Amino acid sequence: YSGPKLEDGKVTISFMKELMQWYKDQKKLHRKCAYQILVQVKEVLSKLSTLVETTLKETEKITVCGDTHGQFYDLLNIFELNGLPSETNPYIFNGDFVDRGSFSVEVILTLFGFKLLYPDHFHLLRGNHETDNMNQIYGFEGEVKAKYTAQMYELFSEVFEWLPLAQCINGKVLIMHGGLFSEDGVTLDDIRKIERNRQPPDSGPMCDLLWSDPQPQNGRSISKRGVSCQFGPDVTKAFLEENNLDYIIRSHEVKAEGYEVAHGGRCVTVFSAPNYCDQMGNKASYIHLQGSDLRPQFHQFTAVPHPNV
Ligand SMILES: O=C(O)[C@@H]1[C@H](C(=O)O)[C@H]2CC[C@@H]1O2
Ligand SMILES: [Mn+2]
Ligand SMILES: [Mn+2]
Repeated sequence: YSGPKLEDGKVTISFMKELMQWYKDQKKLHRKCAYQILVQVKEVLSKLSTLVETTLKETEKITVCGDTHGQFYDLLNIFELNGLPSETNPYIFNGDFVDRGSFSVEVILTLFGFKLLYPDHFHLLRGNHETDNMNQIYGFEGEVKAKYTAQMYELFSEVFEWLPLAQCINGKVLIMHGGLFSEDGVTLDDIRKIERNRQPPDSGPMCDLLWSDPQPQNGRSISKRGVSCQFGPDVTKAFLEENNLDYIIRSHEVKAEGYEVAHGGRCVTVFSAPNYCDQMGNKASYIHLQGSDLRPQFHQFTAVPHPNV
């Protein structure tokens, strides 16, 4: 085994560069190294609030990416286009790192490696795919068992339970994978108090955060997904006004251009898996925000070649 090795048990920037090249060339990280990343990132995540609150000073920026779906070569493309994560190049990946794509293991351990490397500047939010149910059906359980073992998969499942559910920047922008709620009156404080270290329930705020979608017309509809709801611009406007918020950013839906701005500016979708499942032909995008100007700046990109699996 001449693969990447942690230095004194810990992730370093040179380990992360070696790991990305290793994965680029389709090689597997040793199980003992994958195990150390998982137990260590579980500990880092378990100390976070369910709502991560982040302050961006006037001169600080952050990049927000949407779903990635084990599209590891597209993830490398993001880092090449936009730079490696660092203290001065922070990132938020807004759920759905795994399932669907064929390199879910490579995506998730690269993201976990950077969460360990820059814990205050690299943020992972839970999506509907970071759950047992989904993973058993849509490929991630299957991939982890093939490359490692069922026991490794059980450990991934436990780390995923500690992923925070939402992030608020400057008390003004709220980010979550799915969207807003099936009921009026939910506050930031209610989100903060969600006991999240579980599989989501079938209904309620934790479910909505991971599963809801915006709709154009006023009101709420029963979701065509079978879980949670669709919420109209009246919902978003009420929620933003009660919580003193400017807009929300969410992901969870494929968009031809890689993004959409709904609800008159108030509900942004960002989606980061270009040519999703090698079939959709969509562009992806990521968002820039800065402390002095939280209006979203969209950066479009397209799919890059990946090994034929
Ligand atoms: O997030 C979702 O549920 C949707 C799909 C999924 O994750 O199952 C995928 C395609 C568009 C969105 O991302
Ligand atoms: Mn989703
Ligand atoms: Mn998704």
